[PDB]
Amino acid sequence: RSQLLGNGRFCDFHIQVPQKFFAIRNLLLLPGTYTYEWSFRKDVNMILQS
Amino acid sequence: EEGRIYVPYVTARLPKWSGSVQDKTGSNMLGGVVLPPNSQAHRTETVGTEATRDNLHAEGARRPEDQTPYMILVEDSLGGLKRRMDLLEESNQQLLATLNRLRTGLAAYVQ
Amino acid sequence: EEGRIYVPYVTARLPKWSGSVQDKTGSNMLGGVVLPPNSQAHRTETVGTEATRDNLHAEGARRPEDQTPYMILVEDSLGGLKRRMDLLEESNQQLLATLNRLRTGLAAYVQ
Amino acid sequence: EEGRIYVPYVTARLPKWSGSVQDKTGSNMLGGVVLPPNSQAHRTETVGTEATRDNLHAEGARRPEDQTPYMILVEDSLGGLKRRMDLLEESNQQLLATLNRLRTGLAAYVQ
Amino acid sequence: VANSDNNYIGKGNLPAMEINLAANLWRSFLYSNVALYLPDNLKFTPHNIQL
Amino acid sequence: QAMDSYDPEVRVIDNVGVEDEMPNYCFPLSGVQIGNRSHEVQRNQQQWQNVANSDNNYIGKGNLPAMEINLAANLWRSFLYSNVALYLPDNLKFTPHNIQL
Amino acid sequence: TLGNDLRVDGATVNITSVNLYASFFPMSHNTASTLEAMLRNDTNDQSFNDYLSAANMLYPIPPNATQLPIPSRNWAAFRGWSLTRLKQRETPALGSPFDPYFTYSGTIPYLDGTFYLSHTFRKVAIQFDSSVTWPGNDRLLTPNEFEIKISVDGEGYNVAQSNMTKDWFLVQMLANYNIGYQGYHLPPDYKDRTFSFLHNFIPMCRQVPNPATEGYFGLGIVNHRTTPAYAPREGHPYPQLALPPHWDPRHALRDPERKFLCDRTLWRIPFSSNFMSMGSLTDLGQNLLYANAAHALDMTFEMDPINEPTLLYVLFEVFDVARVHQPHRGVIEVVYLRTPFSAGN
Amino acid sequence: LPQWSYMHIAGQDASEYLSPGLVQFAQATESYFNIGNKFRNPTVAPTHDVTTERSQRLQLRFVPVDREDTQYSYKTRFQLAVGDNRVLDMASTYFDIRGTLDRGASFKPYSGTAYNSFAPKSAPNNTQFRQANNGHPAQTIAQASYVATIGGANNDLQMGVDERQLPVYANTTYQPEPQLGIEGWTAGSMAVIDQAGGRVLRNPTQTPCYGSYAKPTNEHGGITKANTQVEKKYYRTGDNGNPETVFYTEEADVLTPDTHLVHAVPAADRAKVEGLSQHAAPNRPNFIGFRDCFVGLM
Amino acid sequence: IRGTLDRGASFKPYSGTAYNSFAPKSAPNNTQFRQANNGHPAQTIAQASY
Amino acid sequence: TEEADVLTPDTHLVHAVPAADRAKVEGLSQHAAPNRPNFIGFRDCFVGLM
Amino acid sequence: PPNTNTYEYMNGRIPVSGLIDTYVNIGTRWSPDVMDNVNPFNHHRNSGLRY
Repeated sequence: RSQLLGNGRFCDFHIQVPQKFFAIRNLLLLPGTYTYEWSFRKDVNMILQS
Repeated sequence: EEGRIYVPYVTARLPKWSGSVQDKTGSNMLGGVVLPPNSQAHRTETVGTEATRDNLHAEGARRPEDQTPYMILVEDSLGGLKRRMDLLEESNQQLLATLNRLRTGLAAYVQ
Repeated sequence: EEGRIYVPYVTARLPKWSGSVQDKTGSNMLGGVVLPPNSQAHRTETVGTEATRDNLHAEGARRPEDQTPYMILVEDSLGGLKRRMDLLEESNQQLLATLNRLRTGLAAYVQ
Repeated sequence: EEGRIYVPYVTARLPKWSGSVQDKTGSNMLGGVVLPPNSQAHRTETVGTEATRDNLHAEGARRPEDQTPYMILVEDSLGGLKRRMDLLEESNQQLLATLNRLRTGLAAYVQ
Repeated sequence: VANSDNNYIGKGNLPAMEINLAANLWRSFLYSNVALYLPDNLKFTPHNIQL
Repeated sequence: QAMDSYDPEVRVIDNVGVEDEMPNYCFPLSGVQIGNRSHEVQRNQQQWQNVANSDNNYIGKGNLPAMEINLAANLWRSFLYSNVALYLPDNLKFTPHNIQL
Repeated sequence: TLGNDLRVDGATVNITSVNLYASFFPMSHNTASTLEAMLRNDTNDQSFNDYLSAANMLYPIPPNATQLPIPSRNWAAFRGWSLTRLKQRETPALGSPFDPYFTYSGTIPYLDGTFYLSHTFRKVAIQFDSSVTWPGNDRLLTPNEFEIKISVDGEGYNVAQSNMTKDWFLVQMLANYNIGYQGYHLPPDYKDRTFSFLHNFIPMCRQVPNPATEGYFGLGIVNHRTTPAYAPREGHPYPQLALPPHWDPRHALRDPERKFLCDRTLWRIPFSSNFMSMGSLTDLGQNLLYANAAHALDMTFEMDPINEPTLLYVLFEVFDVARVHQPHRGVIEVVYLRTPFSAGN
Repeated sequence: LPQWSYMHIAGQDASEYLSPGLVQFAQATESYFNIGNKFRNPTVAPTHDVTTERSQRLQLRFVPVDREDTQYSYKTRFQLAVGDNRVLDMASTYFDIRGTLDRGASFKPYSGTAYNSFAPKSAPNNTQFRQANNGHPAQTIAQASYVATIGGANNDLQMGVDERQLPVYANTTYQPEPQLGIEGWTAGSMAVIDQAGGRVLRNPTQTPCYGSYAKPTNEHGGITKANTQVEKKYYRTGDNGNPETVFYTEEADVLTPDTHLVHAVPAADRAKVEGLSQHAAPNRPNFIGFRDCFVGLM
Repeated sequence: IRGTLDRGASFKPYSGTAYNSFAPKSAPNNTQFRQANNGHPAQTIAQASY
Repeated sequence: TEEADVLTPDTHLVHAVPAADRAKVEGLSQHAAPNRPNFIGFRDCFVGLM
Repeated sequence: PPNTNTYEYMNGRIPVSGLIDTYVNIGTRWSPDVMDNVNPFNHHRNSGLRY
């Protein structure tokens, strides 16, 4: 996981994050128009691991 | 050399993408320099290439107004051959200058 | 150089008009001289080109007997590269000759 | 050089037979040198070319380990021009060394 | 013997030094993989250093 | 439920090699092998004089002193001995001198 | 292990005897004759298909180039493409009894299945009749051509954490495992074999010290020291300057970099509308069995340049089926049919 | 086409174009004499009512309609329109996040060190050490590796010969290269080397050789503080003779970005003596990276 | 297929050496070396062991 | 002191002193390196034999 | 020998220093840039070829 985004103090990350909610991750969405607002955590301890 | 008919083949249509000319330096949106598509620098993906005026690649010039438009990257190519030609002509000029100064020194020693 | 397959493309049929070969001096009906179909003397159309033995252009020898069959055009081409090779070799020979003359002069001065 | 767009033509299929590369030195069945198909040693047949280690042609090296993989033929080619460039550069280096020796000798003679 | 004084003969076996590679590598692995990860109260801070 | 099982590299020894292409070069704790001392010297007018009270230098000319190991070969021979020679049949082994069994 | 010419190295092989060992199942002659009579029937011929059913088309690449191949006729029952780069030094001329100009031992990529150069492809353009691009329905994220790699990535068109683009990743996932539309899950073990995509897809990421930094110095290969006193070594213990630090408060700025590496992969571009493999005959291919028209194909490959003279190995895939007919007692009539690329004269 | 049916490309399944007797025989003798692999099945894909063929996309990118970036959370709002006939499953629709992240001084992606991994841990890096009294000139420990005749102006090193048969003297910035010199064990042990050269740290921080990193200050590999001169010192092991060793003492900002100190001497007497015995240690690799399956990111 | 093949002098089934692996790479093998004058008797780098 | 036709069948010379000044002093500093392994064998699944 | 395809030539050549060592690309798995277009299967530790 650490080598995927490289070494070095600074880095640029291009990641894909999935949907993990049970009622959504497998939902077959029918035609329409839906708002899909989500909030992403910015807490450094929770995002990163050492 | 003698029986040369330039474009004797059938030309293929020009590709519609960017990066066709073999040795041609370009620029990004903020100035900068991008190496020719045949350089040993597009084998990877430097993410910060865009949105910067400076050259993040080791190869090529550092400042955009100092990089020549056509830069030689293959020694086997005609550009490399012409570069060797210029270097050897400069070498002949240097040897001629050295011989001339040596001749003046010999003349001064004689007189 | 390495792994070169000569004529690796599909060749187009030879054109049936007069001027197809590159950098090849021709002649007119009266035994004159006409420039190859690459010189800047064919952008226009001189009137009396096909009516006199002497050439009315500027580039090219004044007489058909004094003109080489294949003229060297476009200095960036292989012919220009070979001509530059010959010039450099002649300059090197001249430098060697003058160095030898200086060496013989020094040897004479030793005695 | 400018706008090279290397390989602008359409590439024909690679021939399935042997002898497509212009200047590779090949190898014999028992181990040897076989002249490249571009060479003039293939205009006829030699009976003992196969089942024989040592070369049977004027061109090439007598031992298979003394032959460069890419023999240079036809001086008009890029390989021949590069070889003549290397020879001229070596001659220039020899002239520089001779001039250096003459300068050292002159300095010793003076003082 | 005349003008022969540059011999470099040293009697006896070659002087060497034993290493014990196997135990050395095992101790290196064991230390660097357990002792460093021992909890803080077991570890101690060296003298003349600040943390 | 732990079957007896030989190691497929000791039952069938495969001398693939040792690839000991580079040296090992154990080096002394001190960088320069502290030995005889030397005196700092400066050029006064035309000849060399010792610099005042500077005689604790530890300069030793030349390359570092070191001893080769051949780590790969040592490890391979240790493996091969300890895993095959000690298990060789008893008729091919000998008791050491001055040892009673 | 080294690609040295074994002919000039004094290597020879001498064959003394050659035999073949047939194995016969002992079966009672009554049922053996029954099976023989049943298999001699005209309706019980045995049909076999080549696994790599394709018409291999080797195309030479001069060094530092991009290439333009073109076929010019019918494509009934087409199945798909598969493209891979090989070095010409390592590809023999197996269309001749003997190849003097091979002079290379070691792995032969063309006829061994060892494709280490599949990562040097930038983008592939496919066009029919010089007017229509094949997957032209705004199907891909870049409609005009497939884009295997992007070297700038101005937009967010990059997949996983590597150099390869999202559209090409989806194309490969559908071509090999049928996974793209219903999410991206790791395929089961039995479907992930050696000649597959994710078994060889290795993303890598290195970060360089940003040579544009003020005070940065680009050192040569001769002035680049570490462990100067420790080749039989020599020197003196001195501070070093190799590998400028990337972490720690002293970092000299940063510049990351990403690239991927596939070592035994054939880039598959299936001839299907949705890029899946719902059968041997694709959705297309049998959409052209009407023989309405024959379309010329113009393909374009932009690829990373390497100095060695190399070759492209496109495998126009097809149906290579042979049906053996044994009418009576020791005579075999075998009929072949390669439908998209026939050989009947 | 009849040709495909004849070749079984698209004709019919084997169990229903073979003879019934042969099918029964193959089914019976399946354990011992397998016959199934000798016959082909068409496996034809559907040709209609499977794909739209009406010029629609496969990948769609939905830029956020609105966004807010609080110093604790980052909320993005997307509106996604599911066509008019097409249907997707939300097993797709991964969130593509681009940005820059710093991993801090605590980052350490490797065990051991990276600058003098081959050096002894307690060895000195050619450090010039002060005497006990601190009034006497500091003595040196450096070892002269490069050998050359010493002569000419200010007694530089004989690096080589230029185009003329004349001496070339070392450029003070980098020329006394710590990597060039005696190659081969005979020189210095059997044969006697008369003169040798080296490079010394002057006014240093007394760091062990293990880390001993210094950023370059010229495009030749040399290290020296800006606006700081380099001066040479001469040494000999005898008395009243031509000096044997020449050292180019330079002062550089030698840092240890990689390792830390174990058994560090107090700073009062660190630089003079017995601070040479400091031994550095690797820096406890950290390996800071993203969480498993990007857990905790939402 | 049965036969005999000589696979050439280029063959080397193993990495490293097989004869004197433990020996230091630059160490001489107890040989005699000549002097600069070459008229002097050749000295030895030998080592008496028995 | 005996004469033997010692040779290197496993190793090749890297950093070899000139042949003229080889038997004398500083010809002892030559350090050999093992040859690169070759591993000549039959092709996978006897590919190319047919 | 001038023949670059000979075992003697490709054996008696030593790599330059600085390209590969125990400091380059530290902390990441990243194949060397100048060793991407070279057969990974032409290696002495190719287990299939060894067997």
